[PDB]
Amino acid sequence: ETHESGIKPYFEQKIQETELKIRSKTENVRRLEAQRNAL
Amino acid sequence: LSNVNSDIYFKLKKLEKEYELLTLQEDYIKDEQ
Repeated sequence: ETHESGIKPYFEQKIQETELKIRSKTENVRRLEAQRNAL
Repeated sequence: LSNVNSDIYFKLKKLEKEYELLTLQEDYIKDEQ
């Protein structure tokens, strides 16, 4: 039972390195949108 | 618990495919400004 539960966070660890990218892209769209709307 | 974890494992790959198109839109509004 604990082998099957433990291999689910290690497949998801691949998605967690993508989630640090997707969360840094969303914050930078907010900076560039207030700036683009003034120009 | 094995039925609902399997739907999450497939779903989540198709949902990241979409957010790879939103990361291209952010790059070219740097060039545009």
